[PDB]
Amino acid sequence: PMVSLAQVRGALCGALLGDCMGAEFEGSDAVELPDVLEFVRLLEKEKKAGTLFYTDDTAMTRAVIQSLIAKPDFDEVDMAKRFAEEYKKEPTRGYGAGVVQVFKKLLSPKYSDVFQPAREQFDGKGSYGNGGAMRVASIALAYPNIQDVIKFARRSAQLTHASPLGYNGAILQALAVHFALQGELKRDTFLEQLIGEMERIEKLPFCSRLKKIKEFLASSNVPKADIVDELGHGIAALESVPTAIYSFLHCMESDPDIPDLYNNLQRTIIYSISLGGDTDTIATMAGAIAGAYYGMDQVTPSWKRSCEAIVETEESAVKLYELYCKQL
Ligand SMILES: CO[C@H]1O[C@H](COP(=O)(O)OP(=O)(O)OC[C@H]2O[C@@H](n3cnc4c(N)ncnc43)[C@H](O)[C@@H]2O)[C@@H](O)[C@H]1O
Ligand SMILES: [Mg+2]
Ligand SMILES: [Mg+2]
Repeated sequence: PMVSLAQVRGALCGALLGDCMGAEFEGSDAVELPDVLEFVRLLEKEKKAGTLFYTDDTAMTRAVIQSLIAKPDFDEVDMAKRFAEEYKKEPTRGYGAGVVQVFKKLLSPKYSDVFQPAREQFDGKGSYGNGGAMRVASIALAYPNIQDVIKFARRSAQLTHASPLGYNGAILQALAVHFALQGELKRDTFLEQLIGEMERIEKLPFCSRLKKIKEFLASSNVPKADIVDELGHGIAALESVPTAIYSFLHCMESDPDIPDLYNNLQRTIIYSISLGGDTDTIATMAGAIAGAYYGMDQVTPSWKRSCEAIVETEESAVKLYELYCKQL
């Protein structure tokens, strides 16, 4: 049962890789698997280290981590402060057009309720973007109890994403990492775990997305086009978090298009990015799930050395592991 440092480090490094590599194709509407496979080859031969920069996905991931270390019992005010101060420090990391206002509002003295800026988004409807899920992995790595994972995924997500679609997307991504983490579950048990939890929480949309995943996994050679059409590859959590989960699950086996000299974590990241659209966020999420599942053994030296801040990430993984051991 017990989660290893290799799993915590794997998840965080998987998350970093997915963001840094996915970022190179973000928003390019026609992205082809051939471009990704050529990208990876170039990457492996780069002489200089640290050439791939992380984006807001990692900036927000680090703020989550720093809040949990400072306030292990979960302090949404501390976390809110860290999101806003990181934005203020490095505003060009690639934040969504909507979420900038929450950070600007949190930095002002006008709000005492840290959830209120998020409540105000889109004419009071709140954001359904995937920004809550892109950064949420560390909750499942820090809190062994699945209920803490659910409630803290929601509250952390709700700092910016007040639509149920946003925060239920965050809960689902946290759950996927949570269940990926405990053992090496089989595809069917993992999905059964996920379908069961989301039924309770719903996020209805996400539940039926999980059903579509079951169907797809029961087929072979499903074209990208069917996955993009049915699961999505968009900015919305509904159109990215299930897609991240599918990429992970699919790449548990050989994909005929990806050379099988790439390991599962590499395949997952490669496959994820090939879906196009919001490539940095879908890959960071799929990479977190795969990293938690397969661990650091599949985070290869040549891949990880190419990301900005890999060392700080590895360090932060050690501190997350120590805080996971404190909760046991
Ligand atoms: C560079 O890629 C970055 O954006 C990705 C997402 O990040 P985010 O979710 O943190 O940001 P935001 O909360 O701003 O929602 C993002 C955008 O979704 C749209 N939108 C959402 N709900 C909406 C709603 N109810 N009505 C109308 N429009 C809505 C808006 O166009 C909004 O501007 C991530 O991959 C990140 O790095
Ligand atoms: Mg990004
Ligand atoms: Mg993005």
